[PDB]
Amino acid sequence: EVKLEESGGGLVQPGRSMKLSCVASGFIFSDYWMNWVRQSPEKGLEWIAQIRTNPYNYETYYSDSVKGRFTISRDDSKSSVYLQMKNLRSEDMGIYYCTWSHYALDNWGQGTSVTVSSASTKGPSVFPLAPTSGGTAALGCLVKDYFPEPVTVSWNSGVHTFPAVLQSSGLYSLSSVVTVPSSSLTYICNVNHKPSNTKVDKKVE
Amino acid sequence: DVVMTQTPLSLPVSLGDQASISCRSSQSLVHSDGNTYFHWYLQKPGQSPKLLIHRISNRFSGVPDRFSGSGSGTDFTLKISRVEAEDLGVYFCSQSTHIPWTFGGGTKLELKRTVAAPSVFIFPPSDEQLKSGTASVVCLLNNFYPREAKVQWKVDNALQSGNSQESVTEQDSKDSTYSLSSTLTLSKADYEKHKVYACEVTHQGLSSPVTKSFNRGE
Ligand SMILES: OC[C@H]1O[C@H](O[C@@H]2[C@@H](O)[C@H](O)O[C@H](CO)[C@@H]2O)[C@H](O)[C@@H](O)[C@H]1O
Ligand SMILES: [K+]
Repeated sequence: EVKLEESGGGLVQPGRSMKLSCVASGFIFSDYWMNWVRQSPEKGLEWIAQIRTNPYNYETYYSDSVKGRFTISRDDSKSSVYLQMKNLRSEDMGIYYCTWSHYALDNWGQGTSVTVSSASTKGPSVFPLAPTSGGTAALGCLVKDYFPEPVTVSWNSGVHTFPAVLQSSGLYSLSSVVTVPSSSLTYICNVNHKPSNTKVDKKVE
Repeated sequence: DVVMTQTPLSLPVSLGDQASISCRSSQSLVHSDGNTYFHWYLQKPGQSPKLLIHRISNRFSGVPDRFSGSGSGTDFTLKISRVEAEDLGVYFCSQSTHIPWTFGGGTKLELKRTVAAPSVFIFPPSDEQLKSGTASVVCLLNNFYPREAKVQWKVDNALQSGNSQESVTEQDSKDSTYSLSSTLTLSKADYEKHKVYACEVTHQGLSSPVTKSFNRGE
């Protein structure tokens, strides 16, 4: 089985550096070209770097978006490929995947998340969403002005937790809602934000 | 660089029907080796992309014969026969004839299901939030299909523009519906300028629009 495992992702400030690593098994590493591809909502999939093999003198190829700031390298003694990223910008945010090439980009790792922001870690402000439509009653919690992702919301059956939106401020916001048949209506939302060491239980009347 | 144009962004299909995705390149993809390095990827929800078809028409290991690729030069098509739930995801076209290697914007293959009207709710800002100097007003649309819905905010007898943000869930794995939040964010000052807050929803499943409102301070 082909196995690709990326690591090294995380949170960094604009202008700073970060090195990603990939470790591969299941093909003769030294015989195949390796690539990094990233994914963001705004740009979709973007191939960013390739490194070839001994017969190509380990030549490197880059998208214009990263040439000269990013460096791809490989260690054939460790079946490892690296991406050294310099002068990171908010536009570099996304999921970074390691790939090998035989037919195309034949297998991809799970990916490593890179987040680029000058925002300080901040725990959410949690506000109740308090009151029927097609028999249903809805209540929820607004989880406002936190950084970074993620939050987890739990309730003490019709739960929707919306994708976070990044605000002008650089802080995220989302709502988590409970839909119950009105006749089946003390609701408490438990909001966990690991990065800020914050846990809020909020009563919704 | 070579721009890959795929259509549509979102493609509804009924289970067991045929789906067809189109991709165009801005440059011929015939390589000097005489091969056409045009490929398709599938990305299922929460997963990495997987190679589906390479060199126009060759199914990758484990890809069933329901998937059929065709085309030449700059114009390509993927045909998926007898669509199954395992086929739903985002399909990407790609070229690797020319460096830089490039991708289309993706086509979400979505389950086409019967129309479902949203259940709609409005939530005033909490007394706690207003003590912080901001007012978040939330409109909630639950369990609708298709994804298109018009959410219009109304303050008193009139309309709002450019101060709201929508967030939409992924198509639900069990009921194949969407849910949506629309959040109107105002300073406390701007919130206290008006008495009546309303969100009006227009959707295929509603014979007429549904309005949910509150009076500030009720
Ligand atoms: O040359 C374009 C071609 O590159 C990749 O295939 C190469 C193959 O040409 C070379 O001989 O061997 C290397 C080994 O890693 C790759 O298999 C792409 O996979 C192919 O789609 C095409 O873009
Ligand atoms: K209608």
